Amino acid sequence: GPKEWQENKSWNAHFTEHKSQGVVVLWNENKQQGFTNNLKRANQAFLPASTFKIPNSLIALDLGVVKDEHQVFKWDGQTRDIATWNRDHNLITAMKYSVVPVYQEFARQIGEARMSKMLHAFDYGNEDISGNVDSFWLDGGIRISATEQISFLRKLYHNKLHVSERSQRIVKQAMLTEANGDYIIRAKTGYDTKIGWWVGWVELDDNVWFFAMNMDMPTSDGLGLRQAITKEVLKQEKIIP
Amino acid sequence: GPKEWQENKSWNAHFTEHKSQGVVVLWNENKQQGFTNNLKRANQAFLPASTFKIPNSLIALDLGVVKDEHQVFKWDGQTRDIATWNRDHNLITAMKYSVVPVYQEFARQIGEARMSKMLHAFDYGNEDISGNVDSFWLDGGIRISATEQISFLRKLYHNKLHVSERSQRIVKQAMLTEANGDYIIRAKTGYDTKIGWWVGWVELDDNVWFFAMNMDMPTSDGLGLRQAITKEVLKQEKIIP
Ligand SMILES: [Cl-]
Repeated sequence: GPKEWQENKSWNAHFTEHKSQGVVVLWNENKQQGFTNNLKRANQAFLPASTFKIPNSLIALDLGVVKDEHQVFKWDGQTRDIATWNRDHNLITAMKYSVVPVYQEFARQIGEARMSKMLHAFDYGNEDISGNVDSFWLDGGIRISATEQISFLRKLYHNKLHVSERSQRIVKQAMLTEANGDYIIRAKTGYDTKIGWWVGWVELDDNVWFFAMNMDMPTSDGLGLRQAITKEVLKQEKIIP
Repeated sequence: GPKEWQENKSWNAHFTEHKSQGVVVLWNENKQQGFTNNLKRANQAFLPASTFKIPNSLIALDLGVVKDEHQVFKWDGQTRDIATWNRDHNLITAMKYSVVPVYQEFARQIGEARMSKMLHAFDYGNEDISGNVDSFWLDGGIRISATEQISFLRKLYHNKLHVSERSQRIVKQAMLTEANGDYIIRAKTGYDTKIGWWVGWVELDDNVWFFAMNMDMPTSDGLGLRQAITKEVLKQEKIIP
């Protein structure tokens, strides 16, 4: 009979088209079935990089470190290399522009003891916060696979994580990336200088498709391939037009 | 001193371009200033038509008539003229397709006493539910102006209405219409066979512009002008590209 996970290697064409290597993982919520071009890489655990902004946001909201999605976190006045980081931000814009320094301040306020306890409650990856509490997701010991990202995102979608419903609703709002009459995408990018991520889901009228992709990213010039390759898979599968 | 409200008649060109007549009202939240092509019509009261799906959804959620945005309202099996109504719906899709029969059922469950009490608590328009409990917003006594729509929507945006924060967040989610890297639109269309409405807001990185427009709508052929004319005003004012 049918399997929980199927391999579709035809999606490899979308990686080889760009001389790139990686994995796309899809989960059809109605059918309770998953699909990927590479089951082994789908289960390989990597640093989450800025995809960690999802759980970090949830913890900061639930503890009151972030009061709501409108609270302003003033620029600290240090000019950094990414121009969009050199301004005031709220939770919405800090997630949109992947503003590391804002989330580093959240993490310090959360603190190591509460961060570790909450990642255990979330069943998040290897739950390991070794390194600094304000950088472990960029250069520390935490590791999560694409299928683990799907599992976490499905709990978030269903308000099943061990934080308040309010915190989960706010973070799902902050994840909003694209919407039109055909679909809604809620997602988060990540990049660690070695691999790039895009994780999230596509809401349709009568189904949800969760996705998690990562790919080798030797330079930042290819960052747009995260979304472009994912969308080629979504188009091939008739999920988006 | 500066003016809270200013008239810009140059926007009339966008109405005359289509041989149409109406009003667009904009509110700049950061500046606390409003703009319209027609101050008189901005403050005249009309049937809300399907824009009433905003308060109707809030009331149904807060009273528990609708449990959440996933609860399914099964099609009653009556084939209606609008094909998208002839299927099962949830709150998200019922708002997207303006599914009148679903909201008529909500209104009957809410009932006259609680509907009247909640519109009073909302300061919604003339607060008058005279007519049929399941059609007064289409052919009964309720009336609201475009400026009153803005005031109501501002309260919703700030979670200041007299229902739970949860109900307000769910309805704001259901209002999602369009999103990209430049803006997010949360809005609701309306149409009563005589007047057309579009009301909602545009979220930018550092500001939000509320809008409410209505226009004479003698035929359904021109329904797309509600968004088209509004977007021409938004583009003229450099709110969207
Ligand atoms: Cl949303």
